[PDB]
Amino acid sequence: MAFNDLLKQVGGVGRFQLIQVTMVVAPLLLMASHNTLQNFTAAIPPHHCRPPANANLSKDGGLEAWLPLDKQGQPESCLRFTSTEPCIDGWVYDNSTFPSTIVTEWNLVCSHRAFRQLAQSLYMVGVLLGAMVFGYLADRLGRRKVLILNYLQTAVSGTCAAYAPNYTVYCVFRLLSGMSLASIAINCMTLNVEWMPIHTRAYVGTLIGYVYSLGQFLLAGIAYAVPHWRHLQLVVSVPFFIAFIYSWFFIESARWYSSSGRLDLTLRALQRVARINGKQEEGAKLSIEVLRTSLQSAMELLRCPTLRHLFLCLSMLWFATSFAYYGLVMDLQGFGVSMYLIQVIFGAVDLPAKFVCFLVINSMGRRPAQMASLLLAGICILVNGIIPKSHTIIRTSLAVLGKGCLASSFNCIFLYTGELYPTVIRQTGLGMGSTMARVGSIVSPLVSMTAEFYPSMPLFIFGAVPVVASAVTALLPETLGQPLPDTVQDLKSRSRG
Ligand SMILES: O=C(O)CCC(=O)C(=O)O
Ligand SMILES: [Cl-]
Repeated sequence: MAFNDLLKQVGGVGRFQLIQVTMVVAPLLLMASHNTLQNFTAAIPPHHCRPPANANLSKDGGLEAWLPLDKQGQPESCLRFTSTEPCIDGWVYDNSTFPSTIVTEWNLVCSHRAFRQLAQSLYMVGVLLGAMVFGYLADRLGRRKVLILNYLQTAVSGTCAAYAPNYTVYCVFRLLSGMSLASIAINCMTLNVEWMPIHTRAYVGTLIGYVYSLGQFLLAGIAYAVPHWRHLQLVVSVPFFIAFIYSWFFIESARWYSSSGRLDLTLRALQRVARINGKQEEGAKLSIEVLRTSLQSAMELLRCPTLRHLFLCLSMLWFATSFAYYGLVMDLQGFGVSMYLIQVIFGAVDLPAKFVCFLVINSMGRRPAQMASLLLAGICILVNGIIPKSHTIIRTSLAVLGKGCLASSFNCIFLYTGELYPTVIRQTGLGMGSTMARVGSIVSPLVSMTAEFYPSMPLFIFGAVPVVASAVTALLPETLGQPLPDTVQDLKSRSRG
């Protein structure tokens, strides 16, 4: 005698439900493309100091006299000769491969080498803030108006970032884009789960994952189609405009209406669902009286000792997983092969890794799967960072294996943290873990910023942190017995056993 009873009465596989899920999961390809866009919209082409116009190249016999060479047989990327001196007349970029990126229009090079990483860090700060505050805003307003606001904000911010007079405007609009995009990312699954019955909830989760993979495909497709960054960003952001346009056709989740103390809206929504589903005859029996008889915290997380330890461990796990995943995904320039091919192979490797990880976690365990994922990924990143730049195919195979390992790690940590926490604070634990993953994704570009000290130290850290987290995760209890802890006391009793 719960909400699921009425949900099954009205259907569960009906036309409205399938249409709504296949409609709401649709912008997740644009989610993936927007998250990974910095690879194609901020690629660094080879460049050198432009010789001053005072000297003539006709009498100089070439451009070698006005440009010092580096050890790799290329003109120096930050110096120019006096007859040395830093760039004073700008930079010269080629157009053989990348017609234009941000580092060629606003010359984010030399002294301003860290500005692209700072912009990505600001986008991740926007992601964190648009999760933190928009979760409360959605809980206080709803799950449809918030979604349409997310659509509008992400589309407007994408277009405005595409047409940016300078770099500060770009960073601010990336902040706003992260806000809206994180909010839609965390509200899509919530609304879809809250409308689906029990089994189609897991079906919807798998659908969301597969759509993410298809989006990783679509990013490479668009990048091959559109090379210009000012046009690539516009092409990625345009379908979000029609998304906001047609997002008014969604139906709000009835569970949120019930939780708000009102049931007439719930009855109206269910009757509308039956009308779309065609089961008006069965939905007519629904009424306020029937619904009335059928519809019947972070402080303590850091207060309780065992809860505090468990939160610390889960925080480290989420932090390292997001760290490694974003750091490895957002670097497809120094891997030899072209960006589009490596990106499409990255998208292809996602699904088999997820299938293998699901088989492993349902076969032998979850914590050993997290071991064989995180430690393997860390070792892969270390050996990638130590392998000389000359090797290309080995580096690319290592990178795709690492991306598959990170996807498997993400799935395993989600499915493990879902059944770890007691039911009292499980949702808050999931939210805290997601926040820790987002702050790890915040810090990862900041770590990559430190490539000035050493060209390979960002990869070294990106590998090392997962290794430490894998060592840390060995102290977590195994949850193959499916005890499903209820409260803190139940957690304590099963901990000893
Ligand atoms: O592929 C990703 O971006 C995340 C992993 C995934 O498929 C999911 O979280 O559903
Ligand atoms: Cl998120």
